[PDB]
Amino acid sequence: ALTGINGDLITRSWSASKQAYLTERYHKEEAGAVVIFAFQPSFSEKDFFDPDNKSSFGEIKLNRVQFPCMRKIGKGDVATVNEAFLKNLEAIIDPRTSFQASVEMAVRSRKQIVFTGHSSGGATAILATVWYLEKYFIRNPNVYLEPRCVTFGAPLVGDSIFSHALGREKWSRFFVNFVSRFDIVPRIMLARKASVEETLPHVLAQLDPRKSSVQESEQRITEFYTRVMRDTSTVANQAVCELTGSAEAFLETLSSFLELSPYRPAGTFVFSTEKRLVAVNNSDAILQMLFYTSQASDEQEWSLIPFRSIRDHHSYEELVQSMGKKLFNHLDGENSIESTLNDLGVSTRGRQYVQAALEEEKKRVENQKKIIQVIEQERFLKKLAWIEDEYKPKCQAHKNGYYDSFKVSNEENDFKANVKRAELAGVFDEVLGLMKKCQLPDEFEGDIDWIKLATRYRRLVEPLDIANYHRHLKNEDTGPYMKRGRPTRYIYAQRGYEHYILECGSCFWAEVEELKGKPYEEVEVRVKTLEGMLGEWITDGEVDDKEIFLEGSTFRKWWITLPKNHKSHSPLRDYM
Amino acid sequence: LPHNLRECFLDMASFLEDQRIIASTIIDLWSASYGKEGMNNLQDLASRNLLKLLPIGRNEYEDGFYNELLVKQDNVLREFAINQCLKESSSIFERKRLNLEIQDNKFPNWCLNPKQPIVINASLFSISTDDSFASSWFEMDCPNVEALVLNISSSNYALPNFIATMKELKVVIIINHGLEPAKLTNLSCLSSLPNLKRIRFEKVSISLLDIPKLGLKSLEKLSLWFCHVVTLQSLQEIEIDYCYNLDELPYWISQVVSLKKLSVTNCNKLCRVIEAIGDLRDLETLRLSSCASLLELPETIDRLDNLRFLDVSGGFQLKNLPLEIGKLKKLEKISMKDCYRCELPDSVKNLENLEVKCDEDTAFLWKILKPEMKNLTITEEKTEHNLNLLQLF
Amino acid sequence: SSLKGSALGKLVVTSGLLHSSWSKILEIHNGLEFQIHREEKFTLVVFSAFNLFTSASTSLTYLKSELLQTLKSEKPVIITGAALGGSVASLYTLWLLETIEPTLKRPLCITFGSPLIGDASLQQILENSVRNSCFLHVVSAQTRIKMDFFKPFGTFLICFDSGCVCIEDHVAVTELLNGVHDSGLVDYSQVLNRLDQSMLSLADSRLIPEDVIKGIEKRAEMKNLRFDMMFKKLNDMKISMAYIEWYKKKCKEVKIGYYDRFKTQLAFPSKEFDINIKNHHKSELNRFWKSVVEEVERRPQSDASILKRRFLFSGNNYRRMIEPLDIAEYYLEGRKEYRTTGRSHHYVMLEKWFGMESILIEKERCKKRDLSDLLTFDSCFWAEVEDSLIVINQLNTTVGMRDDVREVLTRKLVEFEGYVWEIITKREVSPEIFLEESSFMKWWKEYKKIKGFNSSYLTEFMNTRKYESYGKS
Ligand SMILES: Nc1ncnc2c1ncn2[C@@H]1O[C@H](COP(=O)(O)OP(=O)(O)OC[C@H]2O[C@@H](O[C@@H]3[C@H](O)[C@@H](COP(=O)(O)OP(=O)(O)OP(=O)(O)O)O[C@H]3n3cnc4c(N)ncnc43)[C@H](O)[C@@H]2O)[C@@H](O)[C@H]1O
Repeated sequence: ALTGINGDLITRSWSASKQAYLTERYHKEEAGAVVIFAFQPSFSEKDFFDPDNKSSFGEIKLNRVQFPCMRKIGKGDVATVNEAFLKNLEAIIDPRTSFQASVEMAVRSRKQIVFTGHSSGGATAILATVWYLEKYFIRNPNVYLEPRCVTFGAPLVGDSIFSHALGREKWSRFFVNFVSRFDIVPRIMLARKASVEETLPHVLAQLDPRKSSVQESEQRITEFYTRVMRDTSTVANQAVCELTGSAEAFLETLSSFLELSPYRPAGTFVFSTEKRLVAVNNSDAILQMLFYTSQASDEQEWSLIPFRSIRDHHSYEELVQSMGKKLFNHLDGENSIESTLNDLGVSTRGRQYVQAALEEEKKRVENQKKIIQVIEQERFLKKLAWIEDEYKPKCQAHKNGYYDSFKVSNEENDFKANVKRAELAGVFDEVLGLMKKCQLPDEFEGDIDWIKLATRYRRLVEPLDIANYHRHLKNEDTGPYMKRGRPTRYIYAQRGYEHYILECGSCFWAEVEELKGKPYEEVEVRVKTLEGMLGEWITDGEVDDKEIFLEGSTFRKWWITLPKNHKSHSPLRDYM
Repeated sequence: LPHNLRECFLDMASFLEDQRIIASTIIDLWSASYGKEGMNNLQDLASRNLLKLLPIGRNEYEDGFYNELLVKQDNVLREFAINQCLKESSSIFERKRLNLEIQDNKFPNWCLNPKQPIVINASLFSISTDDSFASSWFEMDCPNVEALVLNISSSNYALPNFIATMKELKVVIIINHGLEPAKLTNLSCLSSLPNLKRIRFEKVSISLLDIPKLGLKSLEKLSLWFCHVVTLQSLQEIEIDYCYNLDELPYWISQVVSLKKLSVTNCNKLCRVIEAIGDLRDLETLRLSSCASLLELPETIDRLDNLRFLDVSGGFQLKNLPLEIGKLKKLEKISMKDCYRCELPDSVKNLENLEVKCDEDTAFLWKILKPEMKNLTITEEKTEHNLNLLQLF
Repeated sequence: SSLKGSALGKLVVTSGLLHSSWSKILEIHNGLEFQIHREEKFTLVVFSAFNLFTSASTSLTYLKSELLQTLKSEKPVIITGAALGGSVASLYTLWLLETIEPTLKRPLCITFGSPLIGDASLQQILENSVRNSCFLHVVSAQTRIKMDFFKPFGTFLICFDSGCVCIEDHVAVTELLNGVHDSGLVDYSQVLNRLDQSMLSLADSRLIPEDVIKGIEKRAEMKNLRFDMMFKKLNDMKISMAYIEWYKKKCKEVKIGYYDRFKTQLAFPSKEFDINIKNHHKSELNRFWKSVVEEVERRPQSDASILKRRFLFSGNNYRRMIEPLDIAEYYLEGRKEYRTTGRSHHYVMLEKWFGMESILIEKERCKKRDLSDLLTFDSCFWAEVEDSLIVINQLNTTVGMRDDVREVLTRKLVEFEGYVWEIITKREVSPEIFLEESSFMKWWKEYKKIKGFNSSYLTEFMNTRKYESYGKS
């Protein structure tokens, strides 16, 4: 179907998971032209909550050298993930792991590969697949290596930033997570470490598939399930409130004294019914449904839910074999989801919540469409075209760059230039503010046309902004421009550009404004640095030589006033 | 070059050099000369690079708004026009366009020691007197003249009496070049002329309440510009703008049925308009713009029937509009610009084929009720910034 | 939908905050005896009309120390009480927050069915401010509270047959609780038990009508529209300030300060550009900034930051560039003492905010940059000058004056001269003041004519003509 997977592949994944169900960490199964890899699960409470850290849930920030693409280009903040899973991955990915040779021979074989796991190894499979995408896929477009990750009720292993990063790179479609209606394993990590610190050992022991002779304590199991569902309900209510946006002050005041796990579903999910299978791709909708699909039906149901939660985790064979006969429905395809919401067992509350989530998605899509329409209008591009091919050539012919002419505003054209700059800055900062509140699709920031437009607007306007900032002595009252004067839009544009191709020439003039007037020695090193970067800048078009090297440009004057030895041993001697 | 354009240019050359002129002034000047098609000739002359045009204010020019178009010329062009006019003229009365300038309170040498009755048959006569000159009247008469312009600068000025001798005059323009408003007197000389059509006053002190008492038999349009405040048979257009101290419009303007268009703009010290305004049955356009002290409009506006255009752009302190505007059926166009803080009553539902001119912020005021109303189209026009006011400054 | 309220209601009924508070209150109950029951982290303390607050102030003066200590400790602070203890606790917490800083964790005051007479003026003062975010009340759907002089302040949590719903719409809360007050007060423990049972229940019905949610959504949309409209109009305000910049440049080119030019134009209008600048741009920027300062003061844009730098830095320049016009208009009518008697509120607010913010800046100024484009820091400077002028007149036209007023005026003149010399030494005044036909030259001529033989630093500086080379280099 749309997921891109079929029956035989799912059966092979399940077989590999059952085979790796033993203590062997990595198990390889080469079938046809696909080498599937399975990981060993773990049923010890220590494997879930790492006892080395002090966090209330076990969160840890990722490093830059390993996951460069798992970050927010705008905020530039690294995401958080589980600690035990990361440690297991790093241990199974060491030189002696032997996984590197297998992965390299597979990538050389040009065959399909999938990472799967039943309870927790599958979670690690995620931590592996992302790695497989951060070292070969993103960097090696030569390959057609679209990986496939398949999990069966794996707990959340990523926060909101993790899902945002997975979505911004078009990788969310490479994940699949089958989960039954009654399976508390995925929601376990959503509970507090202390609320279930005691019942966690017996719960993990009873959940162990190999050791099934554990004395199931009904009281402890029921209390643990109640605590987990209560914390899940709290987090779901918080999420629905923050999505509604009402009562932000009271919400923050209440959260100041409350705690909630930052985990969030990553990738597409698929709930399994007795005869039908439902699919959901929205993270917020999946989180909202995780609590309502298992809501207490009645007294007898509220008492029997523990047995079902304990048995469905191992009863995955039932659905893995019955997938042949079942109903498939994409909740995003149809709109009146009441059909599936009733045939599964959810009430009007979850229905309304998922409806609200869908309307929010549609509203953000419409906002993106409106932004595209407003940016595609000729009335907007005309300002840039004029500022580019009408203002610069005249000033250049006037034997001086447009920067100085804008500084000493003595012509009528300067007024129009300032008006156009103000309008463009306002529009760009409005778009930035709309995108900062998480109101645009994740793919928006990944587009190439928008990146190129922002880069052009920056390269064209930023010098004018610097001139306007320095021409009125604003730095004296606010400080250097590179600290508390640079607009946020330019920073985001520069970060996006630097990330797409893989400080900035635009702020070149800014530097020229600081060294001017001060002694040469106290800034020598700094100057040297510039003399280097600027060079390569002339090769990358970041700064046109026809402007800086002009006659009346302040840069030429400053470079001439420098000492003799500097001009003697500097590569810029030819230009002057 | 067309002969008509050459004549229009030689007539426009009557004005002095280094003076910012308004399009309405020259239009009213050469109105009776070549009918009501002056804008076409002006645009044609501007296209040939002979004259320079500058939009000062609203960019809309086809709508007939002649209050936002400054006309500027070059010193060389004015000198060449003056030389050509002097060459064409061969005698005192033979000259069709003669301009005089009695500097230092000294009359012209020709008319200084005249024996016979000084009367010149010039279609356009221009007299420029400096503030130093007493502006005393002399013995003369215009036998054949259609328009007359006066460039005065003295604080006190009395129009001469020989103007009454004229009988072919149709419009007079009184331009004052002084830091303070001038004082005019002896206006009775203008009430006798039955061939006058348009009157224009700029930067002068005049008593509006005395205008109707003057007894203007047949006058069509009255234009005001920088007026200092202290029966009309053929009046049809009254235009007043940039007049301070006018706290309230007069009452005589409410007893004229022939009045068609009435628009006062850029009048700060004006908070309330006379409620006795519905009597203007033949009222088609009413433009109240650039007035801050004006917060509410006349509630008794439904009395008007032949209302086609209504513009209130410029007033941000406008609380609301007439609650029964829908009663008028002839209303077809309304431009509510730069008016954000204001609520529109639902009575607008009883209107069709309405083109509402506004901007993005005011566009929502109509978008909120787009489905309910039918045959209503919004039009958003983005302003255009320029420094023409500095040239006028 | 308004159900979102009930949504967070769930959370506020999931945690043992209200349950623990009610248990502690019952234990203390089962005299302003402020019993502090803070065990480990929370600050659970039960409160045991205006006369009651005035009396309790005795112990509140000492309890404020522990309150501030707990606040600085970052521990959760809760303050509630009975029908009267609840109102007393609300008053105490309101006063503390009025004296407390928003930076630290703000407190929360819950009223356990405690009627409180809320003056309409007080409610309007903090109508949409963050203050209400600290106050919450308990009101059962059965019992109502009908009051005329009092007004509802803060958010209210209305119960139901099963569950509860929180709201903060003043009009909606009044319409809901508009019912008369019922003497019979159900046991709060029974209400808590019913709420817990409802939470444990499967589903819950909705009782709020459609008009309440309609009005709530209307208010939210209108407030968001005002927010975004001001945000966008900031750019048009900058564009309009560009026109004032160009006008000031043109006036400076004429060898006459723009302040005196605007004053003369207001005295005798003779041009159109001046009228347009005085009635089109200034009147719009003034209203925009007034609305900004009036609405942001209630609910700041961000916590710990009264407003973003994009707004504060722009408002600083707006003030420093526009205040002279207001000073001229104020001194043209005859009134005096603009700094103290007739200074607006938004100007002072912006000045105070900028002074409090820029203190952390590490700016540095050189002794060579040109000051032709500098803006006077002391916006009220011109005002002072005007005042001095009056004194000058009182020393020339006035005859037969007493020696006391004479010496008072002399001291005023000497202090003004010292202040101007100090402000000039620090290079914090644009050279435009030294223009030929500016009021400053007239004041200097008057002071020279009235001086005689006395000489000081400013006198020599002006006589030596050094002012010509003040900002040129
Ligand atoms: N002496 C004068 N003499 C005569 N005229 C003057 C004078 N002075 C001003 N005028 C004129 O006043 C008019 C109003 O513009 P004007 O006076 O308002 O100045 P301009 O808008 O024309 O240009 C200002 C220049 O400084 C940069 O702009 C940043 C940035 O835009 C925002 C960051 O905030 P952002 O990052 O964007 O967003 P946030 O979300 O808020 O960030 P967060 O706080 O972290 O949350 O602050 C802005 N910013 C930083 N410093 C200042 C400052 N001192 N004053 C105003 N804005 C400032 C950018 O280089 C621009 O060239 C202008 O036309 C001026 O010509």
